[PDB]
Amino acid sequence: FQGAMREAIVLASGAGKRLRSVTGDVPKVFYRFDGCELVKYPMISLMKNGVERFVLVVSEGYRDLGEKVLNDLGVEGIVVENKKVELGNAYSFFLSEPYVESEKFFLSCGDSLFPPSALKSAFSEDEFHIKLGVSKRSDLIDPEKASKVLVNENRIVKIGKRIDQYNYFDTGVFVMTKKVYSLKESFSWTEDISLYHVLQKAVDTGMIVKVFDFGNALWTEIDSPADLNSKVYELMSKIKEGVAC
Ligand SMILES: O=[As](O)(O)C[C@@H](O)[C@H](O)[C@@H](O)C(O)O
Ligand code: NA
Ligand code: NA
Ligand code: NA
Ligand code: NA
Ligand code: NA
Ligand code: NA
Repeated sequence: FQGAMREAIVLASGAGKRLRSVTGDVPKVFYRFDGCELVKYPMISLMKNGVERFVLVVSEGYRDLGEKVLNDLGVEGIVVENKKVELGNAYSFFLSEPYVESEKFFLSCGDSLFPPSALKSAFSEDEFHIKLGVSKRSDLIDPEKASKVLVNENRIVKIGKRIDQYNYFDTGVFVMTKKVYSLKESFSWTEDISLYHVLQKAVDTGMIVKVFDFGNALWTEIDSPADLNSKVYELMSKIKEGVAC
C-alpha cells in the first residue's frame, strides 16, 4: 500500500530579492541556472516520482511564464496568480485549494532543489494530515535560510526559524491532505505567514504532523548568489538526467 501521488502544488510567487543581483527583473523561479528555470528542478524530481499534474502558483503578472514552464516540461497543469505576495507562502498555498483535484498531494517551494530519490520515503499510506520532507544533510543549505524542525520518531514536536532544540531541516517539500486547508481562517492575514508557521499551527490545533526523511540526498534552497556553487551545479545536472528541460 504505497500509492503514487499524481498531483503537486508548486509555489513560484516569491520576489527572490537576495538574488536580484543575478536575476535582475526576472523572478529567480523563472531565471535559468545551468540551463533550466529554477522552478523546473523540483518539477522534474516530482515528475520522476509519478506526478502528472501541477497547480503552479505565480505572482500577479507572470501567468505566461508559468504556462511556458508547463508547456516546456510537457506536463498538464493550471497556473494560478497570487495578488497578495506580501501575505507569504502560506497564502500561496491556501490559494491552491479550489484547483487541487486529489485528497493527498505534494507541495514544493519553487526554490527547493532535490533529486528524485529524496522523495523515496514519502509514499507510506500511514495516518497524517501533513508530512514534511526533512534532512540532517547540511553541506549545501544555508542554516539561516531553512527553518529548523524538532522531530521525535516521525512526528514534528516543534518547528520554526529560531527554535533552540532541533535535529532536522525543513526542506520546503511536503505531502499535504485537503484537511490542511481548514487552517486558512486560523491566521489574521495582517502579516506575512510562512509555511513552517502553518505546520506549527497544525501541531497546535491537534493535527497529525509527521515527516519523511530525505536520508543522504543532496538538497538545498536557492535564495542568495552564495547558494550557487559547483556542488549545486552537479545536483542540477543530476536532476536533468534524461530530460530536455
Ligand atoms: O518551506 As518552509 O521553511 O516550511 C516555510 C517558508 O515559507 C519560509 O518562508 C522560508 O523562510 C523557509 O525557508 O523557511
Ligand atoms: Na525560499
Ligand atoms: Na530523532
Ligand atoms: Na482530508
Ligand atoms: Na512565520
Ligand atoms: Na520565512
Ligand atoms: Na538529505
